Amino acid sequence: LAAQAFKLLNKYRPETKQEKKERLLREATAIKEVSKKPYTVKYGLNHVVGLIENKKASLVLIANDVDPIELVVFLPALCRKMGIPYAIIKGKARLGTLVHKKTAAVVAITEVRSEDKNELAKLISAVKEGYLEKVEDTRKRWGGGIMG
Amino acid sequence: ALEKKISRALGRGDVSNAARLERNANLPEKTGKPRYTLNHIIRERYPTFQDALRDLDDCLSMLFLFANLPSTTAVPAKMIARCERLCHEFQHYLIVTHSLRKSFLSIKGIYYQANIQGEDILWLVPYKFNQRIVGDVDFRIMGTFVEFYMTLLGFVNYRLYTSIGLKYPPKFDQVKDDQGAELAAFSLEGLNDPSQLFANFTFFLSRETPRQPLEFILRAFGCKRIGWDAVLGEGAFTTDESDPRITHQIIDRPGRYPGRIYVQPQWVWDSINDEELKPPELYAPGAQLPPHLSPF
Amino acid sequence: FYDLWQNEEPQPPNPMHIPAPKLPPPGYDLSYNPPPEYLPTKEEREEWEKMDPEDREKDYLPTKYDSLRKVPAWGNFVKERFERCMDLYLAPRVR
Amino acid sequence: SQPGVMYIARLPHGFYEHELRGYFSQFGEITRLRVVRNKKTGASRHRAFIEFADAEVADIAARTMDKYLLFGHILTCKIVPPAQVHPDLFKGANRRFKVVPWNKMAGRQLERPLSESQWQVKVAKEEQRRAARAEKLKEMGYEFEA
Amino acid sequence: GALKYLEELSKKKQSDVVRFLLRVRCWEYRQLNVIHRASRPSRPDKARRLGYKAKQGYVIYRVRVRRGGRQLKYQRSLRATA
Amino acid sequence: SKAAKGAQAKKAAQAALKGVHS
Amino acid sequence: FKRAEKYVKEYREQEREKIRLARIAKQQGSFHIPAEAKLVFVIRIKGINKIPPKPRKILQLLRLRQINNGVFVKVTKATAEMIKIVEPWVAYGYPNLKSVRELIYKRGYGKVNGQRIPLTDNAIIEENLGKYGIICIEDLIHEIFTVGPNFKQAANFLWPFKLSNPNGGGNREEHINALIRAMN
RNA sequence: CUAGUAACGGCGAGUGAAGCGGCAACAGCUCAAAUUUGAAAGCUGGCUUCGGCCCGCGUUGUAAUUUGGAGAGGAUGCUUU
RNA sequence: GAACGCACAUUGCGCCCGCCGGUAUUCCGGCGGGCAUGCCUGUUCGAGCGUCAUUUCAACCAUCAAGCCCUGGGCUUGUGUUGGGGACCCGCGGCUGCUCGCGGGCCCUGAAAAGCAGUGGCGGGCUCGCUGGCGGGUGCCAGCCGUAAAACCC
Repeated sequence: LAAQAFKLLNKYRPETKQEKKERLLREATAIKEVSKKPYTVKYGLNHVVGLIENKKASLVLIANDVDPIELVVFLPALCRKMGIPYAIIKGKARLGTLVHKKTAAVVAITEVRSEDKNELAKLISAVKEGYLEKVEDTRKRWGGGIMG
Repeated sequence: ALEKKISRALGRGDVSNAARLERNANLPEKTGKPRYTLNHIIRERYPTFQDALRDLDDCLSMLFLFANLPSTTAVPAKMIARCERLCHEFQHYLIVTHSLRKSFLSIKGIYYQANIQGEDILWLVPYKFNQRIVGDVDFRIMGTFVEFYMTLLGFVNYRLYTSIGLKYPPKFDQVKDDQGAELAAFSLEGLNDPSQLFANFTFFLSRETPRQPLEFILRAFGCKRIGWDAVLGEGAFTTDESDPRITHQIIDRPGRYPGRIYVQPQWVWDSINDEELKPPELYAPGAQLPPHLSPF
Repeated sequence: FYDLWQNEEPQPPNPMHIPAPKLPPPGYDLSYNPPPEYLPTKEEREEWEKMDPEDREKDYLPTKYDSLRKVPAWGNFVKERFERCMDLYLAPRVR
Repeated sequence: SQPGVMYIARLPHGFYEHELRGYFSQFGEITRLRVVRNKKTGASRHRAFIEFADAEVADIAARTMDKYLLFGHILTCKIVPPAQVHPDLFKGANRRFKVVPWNKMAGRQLERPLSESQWQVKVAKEEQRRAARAEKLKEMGYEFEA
Repeated sequence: GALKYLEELSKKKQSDVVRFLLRVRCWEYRQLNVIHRASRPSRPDKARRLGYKAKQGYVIYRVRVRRGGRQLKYQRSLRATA
Repeated sequence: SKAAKGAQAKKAAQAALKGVHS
Repeated sequence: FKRAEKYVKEYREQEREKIRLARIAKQQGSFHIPAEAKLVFVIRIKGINKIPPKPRKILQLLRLRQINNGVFVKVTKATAEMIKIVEPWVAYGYPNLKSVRELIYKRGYGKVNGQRIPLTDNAIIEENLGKYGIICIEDLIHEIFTVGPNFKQAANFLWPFKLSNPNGGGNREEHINALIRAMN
């Protein structure tokens, strides 16, 4: 499921600095001598929290190794409250590679291009059938212990 | 550090950044140029030109063998093509200036001795044949020898061509070289006893003979017109044997035109060695050949 | 391309740098059509084919050929050529 | 030691018979397997039943392959309880479901020559079905002959 | 965004999540040096409202101070000693 | 017998879930 | 350990190859190429892991099993049908004179008594063949290029060529020269 | 100046302010708590032919907008560089 | 001297990069430039039973060819479909018939799903008989065909 989600999110990666300057130079020389809204993976903790609260996010992927874990403990409950499907992924460095940064505490996808909307929908259903109900009973229970 | 960066870009999934980093690396398989800049080391090691010729002996020997050697991971194909082009440009220099003096062939191959600025250079070429590299051999130090001697022979070629006034690098077109022009691919334009041997005669070499060495010898001493078969190469005279213009035809076989004279490459070699025109009757085909000598 | 000898001045060779000696000139024994005095006997050729390589004072024997097409190419060329390369960089030079 | 029957649904096109047997044979030994297929056209109904010899390995396979996103299909791997197993459920197990051209048979039966009296049955069937159709279209009114 | 939630969490310091996290961190800090460089703030909402910026030139430094009196009380605060 | 089948099933489940590489 | 997506991918490739083989077998094997016999180099590339029986039989008849193997093949109707069968695994086209010359001079080996020797001497190739008219290596060079009756024995004599793996260097008529240029 | 006043005190020694009023001088601001999200738009270094090129910091938040006698967003029509 | 290569009460004793003079690539002497600590930014090197990723789930039919006819307009061949359900209208094959097949027209459903599987052969495979050869059974065929027999295989 992480492989499927990262296939979709690799389809919707943002642009690096080189591609952005290259594109801007292209528009500059085109003006010297028409577009739709860009669709990218949304990142940044405060930005993603604002997207979840306004019910704009469609799928939320939360890293599991945020060292100040307070920055993300309320995030599964927040996604549950506002109704956005979420999943916990292994590695903030993995989410970082996707957004061209060293790390990323959380990423979110809000809307996509037409040609893979169905795929996104299936992925959403996948996590809400493959991760959310396997977590549903153990999300409430205390963990750990040395009983035995 | 740049290898670390390109490995980082490959592991990060950035194909475009990987392309940018490998463009910046100048890795010597897509270019053929030596990987590092070796101007200052060869400047400090060789202060003048005759030491460059003295080491160019071994440098040019290495490069001729390497041009007749195949390609592996440690020795790619593009700088082998550069070896071929640079050796052929050097041969064009020799056939323009007639700097070649002595030529002795053998079961090694052929050694050639040429004088440049009063300095003798001896260099050996093997035959056009499959060479086995069996045994324990290291090819990385081979590649180091390669890029070192591309640096030396390129700078020696540029210095010598500026000394003689010929422009460098002389142009060659890819169409006729891809048809097999070999020594006829490179065009040289003058501004940006050897000559009396084969001054005005007509030469043709047949389908059996090694085309490269006898063409090198014939053009080295100013023979005006040398032709060969259509399958041996491209960019020559008429390949028909019925043409009466050709006087001497080099054959070695186990037509018979009366005006045409049938000779063997041993006759060419002894005429080059002795400078006295050893006779074609004594070196006629179909008979046991009298011995020659190594003039060194 | 820019000229390497743009500002050329003579430089005295310091005595510590010992240049590598040049290769010997080709002798009379290494022609493939040698005089009949130079031809070894067939027993000598068999004895040469018998004992081990690199145990020889001389690495070549002359062989008579009638044409250039009859002359083959010896492949250990590369290796012996390879051999002399580490000579000039791993056999030290004594003045 | 009782066998464990496993219901696998939402099959992708490709995960049919030998791929199922191999992939769940990595999970443990399979006694039997059957993919339900259509009568008229040989084609899977995206549904299969696999019988393993060991019930625990069947539970393990069904648990860890249940909501598997395979080729845009989220699988349905559920263990059929031992009390609800139908008796002749693996009737066509370990057999090929051959694709048979029924319509080509019908056409070449239409080509096939009947000899002398089956054409009399032909025209008899033609005439009283024409009579019934004539009653039906005389209910509304449309005359015919011949 | 998230800093509002972290401020509300920091206002419940005996709740289960915050008590658990405070104890685990206290154990680690006790076994470190008295004054040690912190890579990032453990309380980013608190550091951010006090003027910390994720910019070159800003440094966090964690410090432990022995608590208690100096019945002469030290009129200097433990936070000032830190 | 049964223990070997259970161990093989658990190994296959771990290979299916957590993967094979490392 | 092998996962289910590999099984379904394998099955999809095998099915697509099966319909494609049925399509070429049903349709009359006439290429859009003049009836004159030509000469094409064929180099087979990695593609589908599992080979159907008719493609593996044709590849064995064209002796292409090992890594990066190349063989010259005539162009008539039967050979056109054979190479149209095994299109997804092979890449073919018209070679050049320098291509075949350099390719046999760098990598030219011979097969006799079921064993593979390097071309070392012209006496070796003359002992190997003897009497069909070939007398040297340039002879089989222009026998490969210029058409003649001695194709089959010469092609059976030569081992096919184990070209070195490239680092990044359908049907086309001239880009194959750059391919073997980078393949060597 | 208030004022040795209020207040506190072996109510002893005594201790001891401040508001208002008159004057001198006057000046106001920056952040955190917001999603730029139709585009980290921000910054330290190194290389320089000094014009623009690389590495890095940073999304666990660097610019712009805003600071509660406020403000934002739309609309609107004037007025400012 | 905060005093900063070490000591300091000695004009003493070390490390790294260079030079000069006196028998001098080896010996001696002198000289020039550097070598303290805490901390910040960057660079580079290195550790960690801290930690993640590493067995294509992609594209690939013809983006037009070939042949006709009156050389200007078309024609023909290029066989390529997820599975179910419905309170309907038919047609044609079968059956003594109910009914069942094949093909249509009208709807509904997430790439949805909980037995109902039955039509005859040819080859190959497995199995067991007779003295490599001869015969039959098969819920085997990721092999063909449609009952008449092939193709394929070697």
